[PDB]
Amino acid sequence: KYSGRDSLIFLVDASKAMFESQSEDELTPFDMSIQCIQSVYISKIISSDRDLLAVVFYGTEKDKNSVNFKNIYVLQELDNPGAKRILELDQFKGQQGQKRFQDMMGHGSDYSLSEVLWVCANLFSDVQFKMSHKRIMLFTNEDNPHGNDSAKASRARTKAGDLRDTGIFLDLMHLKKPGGFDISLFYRDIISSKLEDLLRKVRAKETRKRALSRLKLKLNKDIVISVGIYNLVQKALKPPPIKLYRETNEPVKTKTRTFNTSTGGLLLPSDTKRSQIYGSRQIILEKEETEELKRFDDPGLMLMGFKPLVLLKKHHYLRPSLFVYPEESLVIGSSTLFSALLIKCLEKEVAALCRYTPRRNIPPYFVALVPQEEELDDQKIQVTPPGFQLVFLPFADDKRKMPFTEKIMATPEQVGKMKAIVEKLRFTYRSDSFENPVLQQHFRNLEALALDLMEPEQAVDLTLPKVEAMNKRLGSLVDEFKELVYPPDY
Amino acid sequence: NKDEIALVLFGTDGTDNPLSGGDQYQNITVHRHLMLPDFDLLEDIESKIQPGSQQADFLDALIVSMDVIQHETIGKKFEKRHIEIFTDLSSRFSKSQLDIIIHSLKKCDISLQFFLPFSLGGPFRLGGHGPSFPLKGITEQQKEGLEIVKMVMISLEGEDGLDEIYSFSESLRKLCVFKKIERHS
DNA sequence: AAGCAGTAGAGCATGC
DNA sequence: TGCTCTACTGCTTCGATATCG
DNA sequence: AAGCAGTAGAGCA
DNA sequence: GCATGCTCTACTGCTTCGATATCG
Repeated sequence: KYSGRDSLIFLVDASKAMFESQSEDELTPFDMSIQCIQSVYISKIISSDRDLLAVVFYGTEKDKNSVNFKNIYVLQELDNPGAKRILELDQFKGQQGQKRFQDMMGHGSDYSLSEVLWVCANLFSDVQFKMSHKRIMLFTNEDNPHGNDSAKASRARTKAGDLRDTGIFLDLMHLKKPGGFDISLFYRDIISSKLEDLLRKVRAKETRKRALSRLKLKLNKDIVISVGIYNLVQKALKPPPIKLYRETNEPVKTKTRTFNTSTGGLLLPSDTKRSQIYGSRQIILEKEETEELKRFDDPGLMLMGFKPLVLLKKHHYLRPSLFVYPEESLVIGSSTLFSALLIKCLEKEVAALCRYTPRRNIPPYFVALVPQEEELDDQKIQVTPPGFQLVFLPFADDKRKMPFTEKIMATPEQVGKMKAIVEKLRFTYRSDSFENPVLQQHFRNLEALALDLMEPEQAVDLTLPKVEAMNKRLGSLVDEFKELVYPPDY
Repeated sequence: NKDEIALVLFGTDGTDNPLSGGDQYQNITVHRHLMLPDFDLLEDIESKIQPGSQQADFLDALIVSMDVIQHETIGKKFEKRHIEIFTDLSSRFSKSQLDIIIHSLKKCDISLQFFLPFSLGGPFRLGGHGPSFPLKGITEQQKEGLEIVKMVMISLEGEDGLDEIYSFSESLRKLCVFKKIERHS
């Protein structure tokens, strides 16, 4: 779906020993888990800020829920991530936060079993929205909670399958008894370790899927086919500056007017025209005339013949290229013609040419359609989906003119030395991770303002090079290549 | 943009010109002189009802144009001197003052360009990336005019002189008139 | 563009 | 004749705004 | 809305 | 027989939300 949100309940185990330091002096699992939950909220409040998030502890001394079980206690409820809720959550840090947790609800009681999952089910049920993904993150260390009873074991393994019957998926993020994975136990019934993904990697992202235009392609004049013109890159930028009142801090709701024809009173758009001035004469038109004088067509894709994929250089472009797809919603049977045309253009490496008009009144623009074929593997590497790419083209007053007149060749010695330089500096480019520094600094600035952890974290400029490493990786041939042919020589 | 346009019309029904001696420079009358183009230039373009043809000579209006350029150019520094010729090359010529006038354009740095009729060599309407000859359109006057403009242009530039001729049919869907004008970047 | 709520032009049914 | 300051000024570019599917 | 080189009219050799 | 009473898709339009064009 499109308006379908997704939820997450964080289930925290505090029974007997995770509240303890587990006879260690390095890292306590309770504050580790609270760090991870706070990190997830911090990432998702700027990444995907409409989803549903909640926190539940089980095994505590107190008890409060909707049906009054024993030793089950919740802290927040299913809603958007909120600054008030993370400033309530972050009180449980350190041993001082542990003792504050002890006086708030107290650790240590007879922890029950699957009725905690029943309470998670009652949190998932009563919400009047639409839900796409239902997962339960379980923060625990004990890998055998049935040391004394088989009845609670059977009810756990039955209620978990019952929650699996209506599509709920839990996945425990496993803790560590010595520091690494060593409790090799048999949860091969309940579930369907690595927590750096819950820590780090989702500081900047957004979530969507939309279509941006639904158009028709006309082959001759009378044989047309429906396509949707999706976007793939869109140059994301920072959210707008909402206006606010200084004292009371509420929205302002400004309003605009136009008046004052040396009479006071008021004016109206029917009492005014548009104009231009050329030396002496001014030309006076209307708003509808300005709107009408840019018209050439109706919105669509007119075919204009096929072309081999050699003449269009990839040096020629003007816009982020879109991606067209066929659909059997407007006209039934367009997948057949698109698959056949795709197969023929794919085997004979020929690109199509079209005239393109986006909406109800825009002057036309020449676009070129180039096909592309899909890829996947066992890891499902869907990096290429099949379909046609719409390379834009310039017309005549986009290609500018350079001075163009300088020509001196070079001696065949430096090319091998530069080949050695670039081969010493040779590595894979990337798949990702070249994040925006100014947007990232603004993200962290907005992070450390509604929490009053004052200290504004300096943004890591990942785009910067490291010349102190690259000098030694290159080697002492800088001055050699300098004094080879281009000395400074005063 | 701050420019200046001057138009010469040769072959009209009146000989008023800054220099005209006898039958030499006959029926040469400039329309509007070296002026920043206002709407009066377009009014004079729309006041062009008559062909009115008593044609005498055409390879001398370039000499008149360069001489009025020399006469008016006093402090008004122009970085270039672009002169266009619009004809169909069907009247007769005068092959006496060609070599000396080409030497004077070589010593005064003039960039000249030529516009041609429909016939370079079904419904040939205006321009459709199509052919040029209707069936066959060339006679001996077009033969001699085309070969003298080809030789004059290759002696003026080189290979691009053969490229410095342009037809009316395809110059509407290109901007080949908009060459060698704009200061670059 | 996607979703969703609403009302109207019409269709069957009954009357002094 | 030779050097220097500066007084804007086109040529850019983020950033705020009006429209459309 | 705001900074960066171009180009001449005085201030100074 | 013209006048009033239930009823069924379904056309227009309100709301949000993301992109694009325009001006300062």
